[PDB]
Amino acid sequence: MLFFSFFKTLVDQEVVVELKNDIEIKGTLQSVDQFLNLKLDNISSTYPHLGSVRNIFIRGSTVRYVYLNKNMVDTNLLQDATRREVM
Amino acid sequence: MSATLKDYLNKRVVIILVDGESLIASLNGFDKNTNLFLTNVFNRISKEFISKAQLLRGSEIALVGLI
Amino acid sequence: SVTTEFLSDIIGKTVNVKLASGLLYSGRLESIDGFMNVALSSATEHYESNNNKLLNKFNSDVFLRGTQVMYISEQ
Amino acid sequence: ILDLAKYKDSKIRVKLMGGKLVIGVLKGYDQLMNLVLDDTVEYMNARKLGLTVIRGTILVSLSSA
Amino acid sequence: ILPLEVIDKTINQKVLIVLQSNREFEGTLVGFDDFVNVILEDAVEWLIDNEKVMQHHGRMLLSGNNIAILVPG
Amino acid sequence: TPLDLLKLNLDERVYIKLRGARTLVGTLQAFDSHSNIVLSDAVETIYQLNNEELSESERRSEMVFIRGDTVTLISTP
Amino acid sequence: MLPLYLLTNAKGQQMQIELKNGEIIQGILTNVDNWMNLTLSNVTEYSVKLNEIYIRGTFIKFIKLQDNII
Repeated sequence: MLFFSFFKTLVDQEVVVELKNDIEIKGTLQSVDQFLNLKLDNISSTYPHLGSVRNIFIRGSTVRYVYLNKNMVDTNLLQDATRREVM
Repeated sequence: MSATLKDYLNKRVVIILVDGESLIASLNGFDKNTNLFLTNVFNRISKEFISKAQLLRGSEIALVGLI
Repeated sequence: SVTTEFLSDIIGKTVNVKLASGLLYSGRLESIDGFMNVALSSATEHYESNNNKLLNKFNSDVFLRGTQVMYISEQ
Repeated sequence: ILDLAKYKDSKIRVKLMGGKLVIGVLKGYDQLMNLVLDDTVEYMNARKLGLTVIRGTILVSLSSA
Repeated sequence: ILPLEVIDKTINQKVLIVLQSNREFEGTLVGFDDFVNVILEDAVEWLIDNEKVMQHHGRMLLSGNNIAILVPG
Repeated sequence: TPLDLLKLNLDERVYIKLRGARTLVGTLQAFDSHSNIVLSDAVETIYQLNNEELSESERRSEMVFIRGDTVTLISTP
Repeated sequence: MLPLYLLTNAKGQQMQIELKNGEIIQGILTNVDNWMNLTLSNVTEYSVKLNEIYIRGTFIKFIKLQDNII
């Protein structure tokens, strides 16, 4: 659940989502769930041909990368939290 | 907090599949694994009609946009 | 179980870990868990077979992902 | 939902995930859908494996032959 | 008869193990579990359709994830 | 145990192998049990073949979340 | 409604299933479990007639339902 917490930390933030299908999508992280599905608002090309769409829902198991900014993350907390998790 | 496809319910949507294909339909039901119940399904690369009512499995779905 | 006891008898042994891709890893096995994750030291990679052209050599321990591991053989 | 009991000692057709057709006579089974087949012939042309166990995990489809 | 009883039966015998791919393993069954992670002894690895990839010596933990068919002998 | 030995080199540069001729190198900010990864100052290397010739390509990001399913081998460069 | 609830309430209907290998299974739904594993009767299989066939839900791509399914 570590990364669910992490992703909850970037709500309202701009993110770049790279699909396993080579589709890239920039937009504002509105929502995450347990499977790491993402709901984005205000999406834009950084990309497929779509019509007029504002909100999307991505399936977690189909993402390769989410691009972030270093400003968006206290790496210290990330590491210490990662040290806590049990494997 | 959690993410629900609820805000898309009974509305027209775009689906992108994992094979990269595109669909247009109306979302009339979904589950946790994001299997979908869709109505008036149309392919976009051919604008060809596909189904009046079809059940689409979650594992095929990359993406759902509202339109 | 017999499979779990394999996993305490071969630790420190020289193993060939093959992945789904067919990529073969040979090393001394530092550690191993249940999900078939693996740690190896002095690991050499090859494709498919030990006697093929060496593709890489790792001066550090190598972590191998369980869900990728096809078998863990010993020599 | 499928009672394999009615397929016992019958020739069945079993499609495996990976593109692997297997034909044989059902001789046993469990609830995970692991099969025991006899006079087994696998197609991927064809060869005759004798008495085989099929994992239910990679079972994709079952019918009669 | 139960599938898992047939596999218990064939313990310490020759076994062919077929993956979902064009690759198999002949060897002597030494063990298995509920997930059918198999332990083989001196296994001969093949690519079919044939190539003898390897001749292993010792014990091999063959992951159950991709096992498709078990053939005693 | 191997996941704990990975805890060893946090904040240290690591070398990741993904599936599909991809490679990443970065400092390791956070990981878990499916080997979902966060990297800082990453650089991704894809190797492609165009017109039957090998061509590499680079890609750089400051902060990157990596889905675990594709990850093959994590080590140190 | 829910795709599973909708599916169970469609036993007896004729439908068309696409599998992941692209194969097509056409027939009348006799049963569903919670994993969307299916038994059909009156089965025709495209790329062959069968009496009954069992489909694993994880191997299903999509299911074309009857137009009169409301």
